[PDB]
Amino acid sequence: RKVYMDYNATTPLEPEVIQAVTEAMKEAWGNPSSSYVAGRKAKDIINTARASLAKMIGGKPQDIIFTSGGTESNNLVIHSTVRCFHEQTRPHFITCTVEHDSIRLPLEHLVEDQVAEVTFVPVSKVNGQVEVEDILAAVRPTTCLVTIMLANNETGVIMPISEISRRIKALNQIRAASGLPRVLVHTDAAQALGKRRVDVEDLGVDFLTIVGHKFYGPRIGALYVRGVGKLTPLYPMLFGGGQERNFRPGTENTPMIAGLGKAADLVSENCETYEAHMRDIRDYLEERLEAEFGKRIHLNSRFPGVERLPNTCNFSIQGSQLRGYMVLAQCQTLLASVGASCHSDHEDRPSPVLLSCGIPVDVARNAVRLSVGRSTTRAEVDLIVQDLKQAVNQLEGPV
Amino acid sequence: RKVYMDYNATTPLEPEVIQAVTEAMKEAWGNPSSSYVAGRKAKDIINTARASLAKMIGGKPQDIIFTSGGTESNNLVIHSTVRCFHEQQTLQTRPHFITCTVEHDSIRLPLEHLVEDQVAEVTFVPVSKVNGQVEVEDILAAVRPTTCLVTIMLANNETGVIMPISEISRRIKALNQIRAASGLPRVLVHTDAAQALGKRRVDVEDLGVDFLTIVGHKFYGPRIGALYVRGVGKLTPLYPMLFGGGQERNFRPGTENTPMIAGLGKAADLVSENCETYEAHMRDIRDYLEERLEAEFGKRIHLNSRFPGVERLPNTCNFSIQGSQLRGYMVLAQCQTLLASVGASCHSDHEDRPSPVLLSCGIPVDVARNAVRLSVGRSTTRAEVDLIVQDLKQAVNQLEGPV
Ligand SMILES: *Cc1c(COP(=O)(O)O)cnc(C)c1O
Ligand SMILES: *Cc1c(COP(=O)(O)O)cnc(C)c1O
Repeated sequence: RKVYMDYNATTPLEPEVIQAVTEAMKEAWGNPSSSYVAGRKAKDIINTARASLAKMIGGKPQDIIFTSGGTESNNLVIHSTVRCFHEQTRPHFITCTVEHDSIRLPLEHLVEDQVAEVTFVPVSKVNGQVEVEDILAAVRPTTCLVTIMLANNETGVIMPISEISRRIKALNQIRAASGLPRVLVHTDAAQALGKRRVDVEDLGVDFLTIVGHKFYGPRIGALYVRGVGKLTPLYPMLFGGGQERNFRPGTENTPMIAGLGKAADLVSENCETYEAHMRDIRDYLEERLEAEFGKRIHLNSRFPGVERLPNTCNFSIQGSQLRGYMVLAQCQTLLASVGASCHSDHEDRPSPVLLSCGIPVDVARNAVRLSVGRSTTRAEVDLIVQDLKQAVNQLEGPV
Repeated sequence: RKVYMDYNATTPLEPEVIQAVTEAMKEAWGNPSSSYVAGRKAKDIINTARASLAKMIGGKPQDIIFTSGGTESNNLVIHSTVRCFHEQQTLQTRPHFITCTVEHDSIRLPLEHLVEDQVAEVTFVPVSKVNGQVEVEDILAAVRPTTCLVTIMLANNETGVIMPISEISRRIKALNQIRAASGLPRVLVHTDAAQALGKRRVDVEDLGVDFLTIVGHKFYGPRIGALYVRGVGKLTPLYPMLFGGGQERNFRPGTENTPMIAGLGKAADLVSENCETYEAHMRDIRDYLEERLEAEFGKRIHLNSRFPGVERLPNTCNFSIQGSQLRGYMVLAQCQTLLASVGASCHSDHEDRPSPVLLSCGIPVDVARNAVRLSVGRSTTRAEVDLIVQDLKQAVNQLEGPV
């Protein structure tokens, strides 16, 4: 046995989800657009999953659009916002400096191409959180969208989405006084789902990104769009056959949708359970890491007075020989990462997100991200703490 | 009890494909970008599938980019072309595209959108009203100084007619030498091969194309797809529509759907190993079907997939039985065994407007209004053909009988 502690990179599929995908491949294989029963059958599994996703986040079914994953969902909100601005001088966006590559790069690309302007608001180097005032201060007459991740994938810090939406709703009243349209709010909730409750009315957002493989579901995803086509405009990236009410054309992937729906049902039924278990194992892990390493360890996810994911513990051990990727190379049991899985090609570099959060360069170079899951046990925490002790001995030696 | 004859709309998964998706879900669930053995094993399934797709089309693994399906592949080539024309100019005004009038919605609509938004110009070349085929000389005659992409489907989904892709590529290759001499941009060629894969040999060296769309669910694979780009990064550029984590060499970012890719690769392996058997089986069944339809309906039937001098898919038989009461959707509604369609699946929401594709092909409206598309598959038998010819006779009688 290896001990997996990289659930923020991806999650295995729950057996009920594997079953739903398999059943659908075999039994609901018809084109969902087809007029005969074989078609109507797959369409029913898709409608049921649409309702499952909406229930998971406290929304309505018609507010859910299925996509190929979180990258597409995030690019779609951004693309749609540009088109909306042109159907209403460049559109302006507000986001923060620790967003996932699928929010940061499409925005950097719009800037390079001179299509839009973007303020990448820095996060507080004190609490690793973006500050609401900095967002509000960045609004311009051409600002069209605020996009801020619900939870950070490397630190686990929760951003104040609710407060941002509330304050942006107020500003929107005054903006209308000057005939200016509304600033909308999107949150990338990839890392919050199945780890803490997510409710769109509580968050106040107009768009929200859902990523299946972060909550034991298949590698597809969706986009919540508040009262889509009525309350909130959505302009497509793709053109074709009319599926997803023309917001996302292409023959629907029924099996993946069935599994995302089943995965969503498990989050609706058990989210608090998953949360409590993750918290229990993560706090135990931090207790053990401090007990074994003392003043040599730094807990990079424990920013003062801010909420954080229940399962995440990003940490560093003091020492020149303890660069994160070298510590993990020496471990024999633990499976973890030094940052985003998609950043695995530059692991010898300190995480720019940790740098953005005010973590010193020498501390960031040594960072390892442990993210626990629904099955993780205290016996497993003990095994990887022991593994980390031997790895640190091999590299830094005794101190 | 039912007999499926709508394989051009979608195909069931072969058992081996299902097994491949299922094992991959259980055993290769790791993030392919991860630096530990869990992530390297999924990357390996992904690598093997990429070679499977390349072998199926006569190409090389590095020239295959996984996508979410045919719609994305098609939209991606069009988007990349716009970006490419612009990068070339900057590095040095609207790009021009040539297509035909019977393409799938995922090629026609993105192009129409480009014209509405004044981003590109596009010539929608009409197919021949004699042979339902777009003609090489008409495509060549539509070439402009700013033409940069010709995109023509290899096979039409409604009629089954094969377009002259190889000759189009050969003629464009000769034309490109003349454009280079004067400094004009080269014209690239893409073919949407959705309906040809698994039904006839598809070889990119024979076809001469620069891009080719692959759609899994048309060849008994999962609902994802791929895009072939010739010599990507060396002979042909590919500018992404999506931005993110670096997957698919940044041409198509996002964590890879390993199970779907596994299924797609296994589906491609079956095509590579058995395409000739599938093709010949389909042709025998479809030709028996046309014989039987003519034997039963005589001069009342019109075979709409029998154009002169052109090749067609081996499994497709679009037909109309004459009569005011035999509109396609009405015939199928009375059928008790046959499962087929009146046109493409995505046009199901307007089963009563006579097919624009058939009208473009010269089929008169009285015949087009009554068209039904039968498309047979790997498992279809001659006995099943007889069951549905009987089903059709019964349906026709109900429709024309007492009130
Ligand atoms: C099926 C098909 C496609 C792809 O459509 P999807 O709904 O994305 O699977 C593209 N072109 C043709 C001609 C097709 O038949
Ligand atoms: C996983 C994740 C995504 C989605 O990435 P994909 O590779 O498309 O699954 C988006 N945002 C965040 C914060 C994530 O952690």
